[PDB]
Amino acid sequence: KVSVVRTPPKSPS
Amino acid sequence: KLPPGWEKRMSRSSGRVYYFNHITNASQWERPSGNSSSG
Repeated sequence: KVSVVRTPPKSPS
Repeated sequence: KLPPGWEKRMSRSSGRVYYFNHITNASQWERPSGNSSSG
């Protein structure tokens, strides 16, 4: 499986 | 030191990203915590 790296919420913009 | 089966990841544009578990396969932006008190 190919993937981006997943931060649990997101960055705040 | 940190736990068996990890890595520490870094950055995309502005300099952000921290940690990824290798044996599980999970990305995050923190350490595994790892600091005892009652347990």
